[PDB]
Amino acid sequence: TEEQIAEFKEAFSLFDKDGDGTITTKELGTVMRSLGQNPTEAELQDMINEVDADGNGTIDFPEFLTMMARKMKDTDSEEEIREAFRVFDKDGNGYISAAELRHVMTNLGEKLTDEEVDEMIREADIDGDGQVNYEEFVQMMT
Amino acid sequence: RRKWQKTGHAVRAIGRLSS
Ligand SMILES: [Ca+2]
Ligand SMILES: [Ca+2]
Ligand SMILES: [Ca+2]
Ligand SMILES: [Ca+2]
Repeated sequence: TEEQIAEFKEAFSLFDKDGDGTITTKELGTVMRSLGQNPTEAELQDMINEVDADGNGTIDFPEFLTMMARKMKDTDSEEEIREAFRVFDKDGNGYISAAELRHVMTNLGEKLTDEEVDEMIREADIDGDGQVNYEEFVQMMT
Repeated sequence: RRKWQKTGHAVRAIGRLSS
């Protein structure tokens, strides 16, 4: 329903710098660059033109949504989790903090109040150590 | 939910096209 529509739009708007509805290689690279390591154009195009359903070379909203909302080909759903985890965990120890959280959300472009940060980590963290491990993450991101 | 999930639908989409 609409709740997923909103949640994929917020996700899209996380990418989409200039709000026409098409995420370009420019914008995509700007994202990557913001996170840390920075590919070139060609390499952001390989990413784009895989999904691309028209053949225009920017990823559009029903192309974003059909990639994320449906299932995959192989077993790669296991690897999305992993890589989501390795984007969050900057150290690579197995445990996400409040600060790593803040870092990625900085990088994507949320300007959080520290309430929202707390509200977020306390909803992730099951036990009560205040760090998100893999099993707490799987429970979150299905 | 919603601030994790936006990021999560986001970040997976990085992971999968990359890896
Ligand atoms: Ca755009
Ligand atoms: Ca397209
Ligand atoms: Ca860590
Ligand atoms: Ca924990």
